[PDB]
Amino acid sequence: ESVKEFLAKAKEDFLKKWESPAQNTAHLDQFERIKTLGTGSFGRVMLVKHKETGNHYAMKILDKQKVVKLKQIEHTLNEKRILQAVNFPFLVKLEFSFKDNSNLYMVMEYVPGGEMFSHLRRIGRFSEPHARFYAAQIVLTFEYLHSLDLIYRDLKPENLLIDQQGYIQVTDFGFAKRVKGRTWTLCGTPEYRAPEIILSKGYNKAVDWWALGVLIYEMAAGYPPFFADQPIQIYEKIVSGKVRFPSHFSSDLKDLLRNLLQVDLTKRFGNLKNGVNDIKNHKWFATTDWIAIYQRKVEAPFIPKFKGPGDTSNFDDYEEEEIRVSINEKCGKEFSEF
Amino acid sequence: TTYADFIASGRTGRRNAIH
Ligand SMILES: Nc1ncnc2c1ncn2[C@@H]1O[C@H](COP(=O)(O)OP(=O)(O)OP(=O)(O)O)[C@@H](O)[C@H]1O
Ligand SMILES: [Mg+2]
Ligand SMILES: [Mg+2]
Repeated sequence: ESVKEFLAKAKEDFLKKWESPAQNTAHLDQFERIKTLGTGSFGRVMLVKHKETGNHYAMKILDKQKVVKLKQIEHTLNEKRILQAVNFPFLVKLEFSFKDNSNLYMVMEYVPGGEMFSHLRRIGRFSEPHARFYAAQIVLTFEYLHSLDLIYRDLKPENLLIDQQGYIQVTDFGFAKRVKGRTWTLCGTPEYRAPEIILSKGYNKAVDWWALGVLIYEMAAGYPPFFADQPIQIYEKIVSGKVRFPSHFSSDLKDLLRNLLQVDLTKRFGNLKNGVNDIKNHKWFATTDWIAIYQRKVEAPFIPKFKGPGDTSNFDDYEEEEIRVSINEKCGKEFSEF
Repeated sequence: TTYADFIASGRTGRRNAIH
């Protein structure tokens, strides 16, 4: 299979799933709720055990009222819809979704090696070969997504999970949208937010390649290229365009980053005629066997400790919160088609 | 140093989409 054939075949499967979504229904009382795995601006994700099978999953729980207040209605509908329709080795899989009077639930595959974030912060930084390994998966993953005219828009270590073989699983499709032309929503974790987004311009898939630049930088540096006290000041720095690199960055890494962290869309790698191939062929990815990575035949730079099926020792502890369900339906209209 | 600057920024912990 050539990539053209693989992706055109991928587009055909996706469109079918898109047009006739499967019946992935379940009910809350079917799962035993173990422990909170992580939290974000919108949702709480819990380790759960299916009372029947004994299988573990990660259940994302969203409060309808909160989703409405934070204005994530269209985003949350996108999230579930895109998740159940995509299929790629490094996208977390959606197993069930459903809702009750109060909440929306997305029950995913449980990725048990914790966030990339927590490993990155603890180790301090990733060697360039280590960063390169994760970076290659994101590249292949954006290739897949962008061929489907999907943009991801929230790339960060907090949204990337390490599996049992030490590979990346992209989770949180909260900002994922099908965009064939342009889109306008001011969204995306601040440090990773593309300039064109901040400038309130219409933007496209190219914002993800900016975000890839920020990721790769943070992975090798141990800190992101643009940071400050308040999100305002950060945006100033992102728009300024001036990036400074640490002295230990190889010369290739510096060059790739210069071409990803390009404020001018006409120059940004992944947005040129050659497209994604400008990244795949850049000096820094010379030793990358792009196919072998897709087939997961390459040895991961490390593999997290495992101590059982429902072991959560790779995740931080979070304060456990009661899961409340109203006796009457709430936001019946806003989430009618969930 | 940049690394020191990072620590004193207060944004070294988990980042949410909205702050
Ligand atoms: N499939 C999964 N397996 C294990 N843990 C997960 C999974 N999905 C998410 N998590 C954990 O739960 C956290 C919150 O999930 P998620 O990012 O989907 O919520 P969110 O509110 O959309 O966050 P954000 O503020 O980035 O939008 C993640 O950062 C991760 O720690
Ligand atoms: Mg998140
Ligand atoms: Mg999110």
